[PDB]
Amino acid sequence: FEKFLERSGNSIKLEEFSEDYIRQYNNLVSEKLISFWRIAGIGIYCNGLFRTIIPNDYQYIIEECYPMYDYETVTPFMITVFGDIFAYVKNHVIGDYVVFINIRYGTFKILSENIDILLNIVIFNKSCLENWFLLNEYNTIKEVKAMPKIDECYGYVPALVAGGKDCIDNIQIVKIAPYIDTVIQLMGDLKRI
Amino acid sequence: LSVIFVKPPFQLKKKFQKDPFYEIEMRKQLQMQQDGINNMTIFEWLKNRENFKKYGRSKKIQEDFRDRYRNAKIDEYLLLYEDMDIKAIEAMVDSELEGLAALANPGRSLNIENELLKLIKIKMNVNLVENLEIV
Repeated sequence: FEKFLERSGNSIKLEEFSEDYIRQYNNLVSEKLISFWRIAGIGIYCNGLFRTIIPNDYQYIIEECYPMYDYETVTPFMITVFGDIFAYVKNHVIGDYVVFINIRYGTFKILSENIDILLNIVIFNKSCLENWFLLNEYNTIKEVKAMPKIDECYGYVPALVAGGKDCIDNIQIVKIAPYIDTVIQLMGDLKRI
Repeated sequence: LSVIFVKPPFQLKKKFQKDPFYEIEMRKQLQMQQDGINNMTIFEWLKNRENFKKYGRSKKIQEDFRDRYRNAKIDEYLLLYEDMDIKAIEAMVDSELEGLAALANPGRSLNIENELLKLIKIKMNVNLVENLEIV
């Protein structure tokens, strides 16, 4: 993950991961994701745009909006400044994948299981940031708004699902967990992108 | 207008009750969301809602199976052209005539919306904060 470390502006690694903690995910996620945990830890990367989070702290809320077959497990590992969620899905029938859950628009997108390309290439590619993650307004929002801390995000008030307009005027720094919980209770099921 | 109560009420789910501070923050969120809605005209709330329904849309295993195959093909381009436009990559992947091409290509807010539509310059008037269900 030399590329990830070189291309992330103003990285802050807030903490390393306990090894005993991440090794209970041995059979749930890829070796690649585990290596990324050891490198990235808990932190804020790419000039504040992405955060690596404690998976079990996001486990319940992803199972709340991401429907799964009984042979699937989902492990959250990264979020956007908006509270969008990246998670690794273990799937024993068709093989693994990553799901990008856009909390603003109520969609999920099936991404490749390959964490190496996602994190060294995809999140630095401007058109993926725009077309996959709808993150293109970030540099514009971040000149007018402070940086959310790792337990905060740019929330829309009101939420876009709740009829809010998508503009910088409706953005507030809110605590991420009750926000995401409220947005999900406002929306039906996630829609496939 | 007439006061539209969110149906069903929001929940304070049991998993989040072990933390005594969560409910407080939830209530704060629900209140700030409610004021944000009530600050809108009915027209613009309906405008945004129908705009929102435009994003996103069978058997999920079959769709994910196809998407996995497609994503492996997309990955081959990303490895070679790190800064290439992903729409171009996707179009080239989706244009191949073999491989991928063998695989056939296959609500709390909505309730407020439906109650409002049968109610029909004028401001939205909803209540989100009452009747938080505990457990």
